[PDB]
Amino acid sequence: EKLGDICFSLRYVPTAGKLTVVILEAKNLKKMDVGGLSDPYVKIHLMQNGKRLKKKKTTIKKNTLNPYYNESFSFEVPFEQIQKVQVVVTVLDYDKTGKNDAIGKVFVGYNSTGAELRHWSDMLANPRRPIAQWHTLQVEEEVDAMLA
Repeated sequence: EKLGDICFSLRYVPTAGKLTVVILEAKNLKKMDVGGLSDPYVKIHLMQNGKRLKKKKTTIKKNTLNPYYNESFSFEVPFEQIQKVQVVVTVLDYDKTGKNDAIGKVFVGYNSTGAELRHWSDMLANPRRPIAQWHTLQVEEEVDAMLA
């Protein structure tokens, strides 16, 4: 079972030092509780130098593998810092009791790779322009090793 895909936009405003992440949609999500309900939400972490700086999260959508969010989040990242930060995007399954299991995650920014690096580079190259892209979710074990 594939993990699924996440669509989000990035926008950077250098003068104000404002980084905006809009969580748009996820699709094809893996069903986490077999025979149960899939209730996805998205977490965003801002990191620098391997440290978690800020956490935000979306609302929870109920009983879907294809949630639509369209929820915007902004971070204060000055222009002398933006090239060294990471933005981690994780889709999780909400449960009222018990740890919420991650479906998968991706990150953009410093040390990112592939399409995530291209997305981030496009944001940096085009101040003030929102750039939306899809990304394939990856198992947390692998992304977390990159981020540690």
